[PDB]
Amino acid sequence: PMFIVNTNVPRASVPDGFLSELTQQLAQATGKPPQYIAVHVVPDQFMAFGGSSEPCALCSLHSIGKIGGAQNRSYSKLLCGLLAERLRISPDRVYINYYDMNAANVGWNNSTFA
Amino acid sequence: PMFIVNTNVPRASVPDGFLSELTQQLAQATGKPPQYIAVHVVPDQFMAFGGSSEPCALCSLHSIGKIGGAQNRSYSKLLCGLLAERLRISPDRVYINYYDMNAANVGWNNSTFA
Amino acid sequence: PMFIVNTNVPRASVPDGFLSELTQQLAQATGKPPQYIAVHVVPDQFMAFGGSSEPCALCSLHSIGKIGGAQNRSYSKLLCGLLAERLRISPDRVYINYYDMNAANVGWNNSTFA
Repeated sequence: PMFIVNTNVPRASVPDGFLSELTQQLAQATGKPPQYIAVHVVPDQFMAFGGSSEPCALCSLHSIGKIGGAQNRSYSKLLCGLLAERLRISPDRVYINYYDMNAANVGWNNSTFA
Repeated sequence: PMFIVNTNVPRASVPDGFLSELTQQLAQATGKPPQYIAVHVVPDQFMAFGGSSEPCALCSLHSIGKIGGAQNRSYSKLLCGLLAERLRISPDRVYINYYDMNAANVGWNNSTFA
Repeated sequence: PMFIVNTNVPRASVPDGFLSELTQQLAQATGKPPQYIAVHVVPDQFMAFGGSSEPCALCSLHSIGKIGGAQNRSYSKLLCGLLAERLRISPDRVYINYYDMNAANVGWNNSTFA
Protein backbone atom coordinates (compact mmCIF):
# COMPACT_ATOMS: atom_id res chain seq x y z
CA PRO A 1 0.00 0.00 0.00
CA MET A 2 0.88 3.61 -0.48
CA PHE A 3 -0.52 6.67 1.36
CA ILE A 4 0.11 10.24 0.06
CA VAL A 5 -0.91 13.44 2.03
CA ASN A 6 -0.73 16.83 0.29
CA THR A 7 -1.52 19.71 2.67
CA ASN A 8 -1.09 23.48 3.15
CA VAL A 9 0.01 22.92 6.82
CA PRO A 10 3.65 24.11 7.08
CA ARG A 11 6.57 21.71 7.32
CA ALA A 12 7.41 22.79 10.89
CA SER A 13 3.91 21.72 11.98
CA VAL A 14 4.54 18.14 10.85
CA PRO A 15 5.53 16.39 14.06
CA ASP A 16 8.64 14.16 14.50
CA GLY A 17 7.48 10.60 14.16
CA PHE A 18 4.68 11.23 11.68
CA LEU A 19 5.95 9.06 8.78
CA SER A 20 6.74 6.22 11.20
CA GLU A 21 3.28 6.56 12.83
CA LEU A 22 1.55 6.54 9.46
CA THR A 23 3.56 3.37 8.55
CA GLN A 24 2.69 1.39 11.76
CA GLN A 25 -0.99 2.58 11.66
CA LEU A 26 -1.54 1.61 8.00
CA ALA A 27 0.33 -1.76 8.43
CA GLN A 28 -2.13 -2.52 11.23
CA ALA A 29 -5.21 -1.16 9.28
CA THR A 30 -4.48 -2.92 6.02
CA GLY A 31 -3.16 -6.20 7.55
CA LYS A 32 0.02 -5.89 5.41
CA PRO A 33 3.58 -6.13 6.60
CA PRO A 34 5.15 -2.60 7.30
CA GLN A 35 7.94 -3.41 4.81
CA TYR A 36 5.32 -3.00 2.01
CA ILE A 37 3.79 0.36 3.30
CA ALA A 38 5.04 3.54 1.62
CA VAL A 39 4.16 6.92 3.02
CA HIS A 40 4.56 10.36 1.57
CA VAL A 41 3.70 13.70 3.27
CA VAL A 42 3.85 16.89 1.08
CA PRO A 43 3.48 20.03 3.27
CA ASP A 44 3.47 23.81 2.43
CA GLN A 45 1.02 23.34 -0.52
CA PHE A 46 -0.78 26.11 -2.39
CA MET A 47 -4.31 24.65 -2.08
CA ALA A 48 -7.93 25.52 -1.18
CA PHE A 49 -10.94 23.55 -0.06
CA GLY A 50 -14.57 24.84 -0.26
CA GLY A 51 -12.92 28.00 -1.61
CA SER A 52 -11.02 28.61 1.74
CA SER A 53 -7.25 28.41 2.55
CA GLU A 54 -7.74 27.22 6.13
CA PRO A 55 -5.74 24.01 6.80
CA CYS A 56 -6.86 21.16 4.54
CA ALA A 57 -5.60 17.93 2.98
CA LEU A 58 -5.87 15.99 -0.32
CA CYS A 59 -4.77 12.35 0.17
CA SER A 60 -4.64 9.10 -1.70
CA LEU A 61 -4.53 5.43 -0.48
CA HIS A 62 -3.47 2.74 -3.17
CA SER A 63 -3.61 -0.92 -2.20
CA ILE A 64 -3.77 -4.24 -4.05
CA GLY A 65 -7.08 -5.36 -2.47
CA LYS A 66 -8.18 -4.37 1.10
CA ILE A 67 -10.34 -1.59 -0.54
CA GLY A 68 -14.21 -1.58 -0.27
CA GLY A 69 -17.15 0.28 1.31
CA ALA A 70 -16.79 -0.80 4.94
CA GLN A 71 -12.96 -0.85 4.82
CA ASN A 72 -12.79 2.66 3.38
CA ARG A 73 -15.16 3.96 6.05
CA SER A 74 -12.73 2.51 8.59
CA TYR A 75 -9.67 3.95 6.82
CA SER A 76 -11.17 7.46 6.65
CA LYS A 77 -12.04 7.48 10.39
CA LEU A 78 -8.44 6.27 11.17
CA LEU A 79 -6.77 8.76 8.76
CA CYS A 80 -8.93 11.87 9.43
CA GLY A 81 -8.21 11.18 13.12
CA LEU A 82 -4.50 11.13 12.65
CA LEU A 83 -4.62 14.34 10.50
CA ALA A 84 -6.79 16.07 13.18
CA GLU A 85 -4.62 15.05 16.08
CA ARG A 86 -1.22 15.49 14.47
CA LEU A 87 -1.71 18.13 11.81
CA ARG A 88 -4.65 20.04 13.37
CA ILE A 89 -6.73 19.59 10.19
CA SER A 90 -10.56 19.42 10.39
CA PRO A 91 -11.92 16.10 9.11
CA ASP A 92 -14.47 18.04 6.89
CA ARG A 93 -11.55 19.67 5.04
CA VAL A 94 -9.90 16.31 4.14
CA TYR A 95 -10.36 14.30 0.94
CA ILE A 96 -9.03 10.75 0.62
CA ASN A 97 -9.20 9.02 -2.69
CA TYR A 98 -9.02 5.19 -2.49
CA TYR A 99 -7.62 2.99 -5.28
CA ASP A 100 -7.95 -0.72 -5.60
CA MET A 101 -4.95 -1.62 -7.72
CA ASN A 102 -4.62 -4.70 -9.83
CA ALA A 103 -1.43 -6.57 -9.03
CA ALA A 104 -0.39 -6.44 -12.72
CA ASN A 105 -0.67 -2.59 -12.52
CA VAL A 106 1.76 -2.20 -9.65
CA GLY A 107 5.50 -2.38 -10.53
CA TRP A 108 8.25 -3.16 -7.94
CA ASN A 109 11.71 -4.60 -7.98
CA ASN A 110 12.09 -4.72 -11.80
CA SER A 111 8.78 -6.50 -12.29
CA THR A 112 5.05 -6.30 -11.05
CA PHE A 113 3.18 -8.01 -8.27
CA ALA A 114 1.30 -10.15 -10.78
CA PRO B 1 -14.54 17.40 -7.19
CA MET B 2 -10.78 17.91 -6.90
CA PHE B 3 -8.56 19.63 -9.46
CA ILE B 4 -4.73 19.45 -9.32
CA VAL B 5 -2.28 21.37 -11.61
CA ASN B 6 1.42 20.63 -11.70
CA THR B 7 3.42 23.10 -13.79
CA ASN B 8 7.00 24.36 -14.48
CA VAL B 9 5.65 28.00 -14.44
CA PRO B 10 7.19 29.81 -11.42
CA ARG B 11 5.19 30.75 -8.33
CA ALA B 12 5.51 34.49 -9.04
CA SER B 13 3.70 33.93 -12.36
CA VAL B 14 0.54 32.59 -10.75
CA PRO B 15 -1.72 35.68 -10.54
CA ASP B 16 -3.52 36.51 -7.33
CA GLY B 17 -7.05 35.00 -7.04
CA PHE B 18 -6.20 31.92 -9.17
CA LEU B 19 -7.42 29.34 -6.63
CA SER B 20 -10.77 31.18 -6.08
CA GLU B 21 -11.34 31.41 -9.90
CA LEU B 22 -10.76 27.69 -10.38
CA THR B 23 -13.15 26.94 -7.47
CA GLN B 24 -15.98 29.13 -8.90
CA GLN B 25 -15.59 27.87 -12.50
CA LEU B 26 -15.44 24.20 -11.40
CA ALA B 27 -18.60 24.59 -9.17
CA GLN B 28 -20.44 25.90 -12.23
CA ALA B 29 -19.10 23.30 -14.75
CA THR B 30 -19.63 20.26 -12.50
CA GLY B 31 -22.98 21.11 -10.89
CA LYS B 32 -21.49 20.61 -7.37
CA PRO B 33 -21.59 23.46 -4.75
CA PRO B 34 -18.38 25.45 -4.35
CA GLN B 35 -18.34 24.04 -0.73
CA TYR B 36 -17.27 20.57 -1.97
CA ILE B 37 -14.58 21.88 -4.45
CA ALA B 38 -10.91 21.36 -3.81
CA VAL B 39 -8.03 22.95 -5.83
CA HIS B 40 -4.30 22.47 -5.77
CA VAL B 41 -1.61 24.35 -7.74
CA VAL B 42 2.00 23.16 -7.74
CA PRO B 43 4.34 25.56 -9.58
CA ASP B 44 8.18 25.38 -10.03
CA GLN B 45 8.21 21.78 -11.16
CA PHE B 46 10.93 19.96 -12.91
CA MET B 47 9.01 18.66 -15.94
CA ALA B 48 9.08 18.23 -19.72
CA PHE B 49 6.35 17.76 -22.40
CA GLY B 50 7.45 16.36 -25.77
CA GLY B 51 11.01 16.40 -24.71
CA SER B 52 10.86 20.25 -24.13
CA SER B 53 10.93 22.39 -21.01
CA GLU B 54 8.79 25.26 -22.42
CA PRO B 55 5.82 26.06 -20.09
CA CYS B 56 3.53 23.05 -19.60
CA ALA B 57 1.02 21.44 -17.23
CA LEU B 58 -0.03 18.05 -16.02
CA CYS B 59 -3.36 18.05 -14.35
CA SER B 60 -6.06 15.77 -12.77
CA LEU B 61 -9.85 16.25 -12.22
CA HIS B 62 -11.57 13.76 -9.92
CA SER B 63 -15.33 13.80 -9.47
CA ILE B 64 -18.03 11.34 -8.22
CA GLY B 65 -19.89 11.16 -11.55
CA LYS B 66 -20.13 14.14 -13.99
CA ILE B 67 -17.33 12.65 -16.03
CA GLY B 68 -17.96 11.57 -19.66
CA GLY B 69 -17.17 12.26 -23.31
CA ALA B 70 -18.94 15.52 -23.78
CA GLN B 71 -18.48 16.78 -20.22
CA ASN B 72 -14.69 16.14 -20.41
CA ARG B 73 -14.44 17.96 -23.71
CA SER B 74 -16.28 20.84 -21.97
CA TYR B 75 -13.98 20.67 -18.94
CA SER B 76 -10.86 20.69 -21.09
CA LYS B 77 -11.88 23.81 -23.00
CA LEU B 78 -12.76 25.51 -19.65
CA LEU B 79 -9.49 24.53 -18.06
CA CYS B 80 -7.01 24.94 -20.95
CA GLY B 81 -8.57 28.31 -21.33
CA LEU B 82 -7.77 29.32 -17.75
CA LEU B 83 -4.13 27.95 -17.95
CA ALA B 84 -3.67 29.82 -21.28
CA GLU B 85 -5.18 33.11 -19.90
CA ARG B 86 -3.81 33.01 -16.36
CA LEU B 87 -0.50 31.08 -16.70
CA ARG B 88 0.52 31.63 -20.39
CA ILE B 89 0.56 27.86 -21.05
CA SER B 90 -0.35 26.64 -24.59
CA PRO B 91 -3.26 24.29 -24.60
CA ASP B 92 -1.28 21.78 -26.66
CA ARG B 93 1.23 21.54 -23.78
CA VAL B 94 -1.52 20.59 -21.19
CA TYR B 95 -2.54 17.08 -20.14
CA ILE B 96 -5.63 16.64 -17.93
CA ASN B 97 -6.52 13.17 -16.64
CA TYR B 98 -10.17 12.72 -15.69
CA TYR B 99 -11.25 10.18 -12.99
CA ASP B 100 -14.89 9.23 -12.31
CA MET B 101 -14.66 8.11 -8.69
CA ASN B 102 -17.04 5.61 -7.02
CA ALA B 103 -18.65 7.24 -4.01
CA ALA B 104 -17.41 4.38 -1.74
CA ASN B 105 -13.78 5.30 -2.78
CA VAL B 106 -13.86 8.95 -1.69
CA GLY B 107 -13.29 9.63 2.02
CA TRP B 108 -14.34 12.83 3.72
CA ASN B 109 -15.26 13.94 7.24
CA ASN B 110 -14.39 10.55 8.95
CA SER B 111 -16.60 8.58 6.50
CA THR B 112 -17.12 8.04 2.65
CA PHE B 113 -19.75 9.34 0.22
CA ALA B 114 -21.60 5.95 -0.19
CA PRO C 1 1.98 8.92 -22.02
CA MET C 2 2.96 10.59 -18.76
CA PHE C 3 5.51 9.43 -16.25
CA ILE C 4 5.72 10.97 -12.71
CA VAL C 5 8.62 10.21 -10.25
CA ASN C 6 8.33 11.31 -6.54
CA THR C 7 11.58 10.60 -4.65
CA ASN C 8 13.45 11.64 -1.45
CA VAL C 9 16.75 11.81 -3.46
CA PRO C 10 17.91 15.47 -3.47
CA ARG C 11 17.67 17.72 -6.58
CA ALA C 12 21.46 17.88 -6.86
CA SER C 13 21.74 14.10 -7.13
CA VAL C 14 19.58 14.11 -10.28
CA PRO C 15 22.13 14.05 -13.15
CA ASP C 16 21.88 16.45 -16.09
CA GLY C 17 19.93 14.99 -19.05
CA PHE C 18 17.46 12.98 -16.88
CA LEU C 19 14.15 14.26 -18.23
CA SER C 20 15.40 13.84 -21.83
CA GLU C 21 16.62 10.29 -21.11
CA LEU C 22 13.23 9.41 -19.54
CA THR C 23 11.37 10.93 -22.52
CA GLN C 24 13.57 9.02 -25.01
CA GLN C 25 13.37 5.65 -23.29
CA LEU C 26 9.58 5.91 -22.68
CA ALA C 27 9.02 6.82 -26.36
CA GLN C 28 10.90 3.70 -27.25
CA ALA C 29 9.19 1.47 -24.69
CA THR C 30 5.60 2.53 -25.34
CA GLY C 31 5.95 2.80 -29.19
CA LYS C 32 4.68 6.45 -29.13
CA PRO C 33 6.35 9.53 -30.60
CA PRO C 34 8.43 11.46 -28.09
CA GLN C 35 6.21 14.55 -28.91
CA TYR C 36 3.40 12.86 -26.87
CA ILE C 37 5.56 11.94 -23.87
CA ALA C 38 5.40 14.01 -20.67
CA VAL C 39 7.79 13.45 -17.73
CA HIS C 40 7.82 14.91 -14.24
CA VAL C 41 10.53 14.40 -11.56
CA VAL C 42 9.81 15.62 -7.96
CA PRO C 43 12.99 15.29 -5.80
CA ASP C 44 13.61 16.22 -2.04
CA GLN C 45 10.37 14.57 -0.79
CA PHE C 46 9.53 13.63 2.78
CA MET C 47 8.76 9.93 2.27
CA ALA C 48 9.38 6.47 3.70
CA PHE C 49 9.24 3.04 2.17
CA GLY C 50 8.87 0.03 4.49
CA GLY C 51 9.46 2.46 7.39
CA SER C 52 12.95 3.39 6.15
CA SER C 53 13.92 6.86 4.88
CA GLU C 54 16.71 5.44 2.62
CA PRO C 55 16.38 6.37 -1.06
CA CYS C 56 13.01 5.38 -2.54
CA ALA C 57 10.62 6.40 -5.35
CA LEU C 58 6.82 6.44 -5.83
CA CYS C 59 5.94 6.67 -9.52
CA SER C 60 3.08 6.61 -11.99
CA LEU C 61 2.86 5.78 -15.77
CA HIS C 62 -0.38 6.87 -17.53
CA SER C 63 -0.95 5.81 -21.15
CA ILE C 64 -3.83 5.49 -23.47
CA GLY C 65 -3.43 1.74 -24.02
CA LYS C 66 -0.05 -0.10 -24.15
CA ILE C 67 -0.70 -1.12 -20.54
CA GLY C 68 -0.92 -4.77 -19.51
CA GLY C 69 0.66 -7.66 -17.67
CA ALA C 70 3.69 -8.22 -19.83
CA GLN C 71 4.11 -4.64 -20.97
CA ASN C 72 4.09 -3.44 -17.35
CA ARG C 73 6.80 -6.01 -16.33
CA SER C 74 8.92 -4.62 -19.20
CA TYR C 75 8.26 -1.00 -18.10
CA SER C 76 9.22 -1.83 -14.54
CA LYS C 77 12.53 -3.40 -15.63
CA LEU C 78 13.36 -0.36 -17.76
CA LEU C 79 12.18 2.24 -15.14
CA CYS C 80 13.75 0.62 -12.06
CA GLY C 81 16.97 0.25 -14.06
CA LEU C 82 17.00 3.94 -14.76
CA LEU C 83 16.15 4.99 -11.19
CA ALA C 84 18.96 2.59 -9.96
CA GLU C 85 21.65 3.78 -12.47
CA ARG C 86 20.84 7.50 -12.30
CA LEU C 87 19.44 8.08 -8.82
CA ARG C 88 21.05 5.12 -7.02
CA ILE C 89 17.61 3.91 -5.73
CA SER C 90 17.28 0.13 -5.08
CA PRO C 91 14.61 -1.41 -7.33
CA ASP C 92 12.97 -2.98 -4.31
CA ARG C 93 12.33 0.58 -2.88
CA VAL C 94 10.36 1.66 -5.99
CA TYR C 95 6.64 1.50 -6.65
CA ILE C 96 5.23 2.38 -10.11
CA ASN C 97 1.47 2.55 -10.52
CA TYR C 98 0.24 1.80 -14.11
CA TYR C 99 -2.93 3.43 -15.45
CA ASP C 100 -4.56 2.49 -18.81
CA MET C 101 -6.47 5.71 -19.57
CA ASN C 102 -9.59 5.83 -21.76
CA ALA C 103 -9.06 8.36 -24.56
CA ALA C 104 -12.26 10.15 -23.46
CA ASN C 105 -10.61 10.78 -20.08
CA VAL C 106 -7.38 12.49 -21.25
CA GLY C 107 -7.76 16.21 -21.98
CA TRP C 108 -5.34 17.99 -24.26
CA ASN C 109 -5.53 21.08 -26.41
CA ASN C 110 -9.04 22.23 -25.42
CA SER C 111 -10.63 18.81 -25.97
CA THR C 112 -9.91 15.12 -25.31
CA PHE C 113 -8.20 12.37 -27.34
CA ALA C 114 -11.60 10.55 -27.97
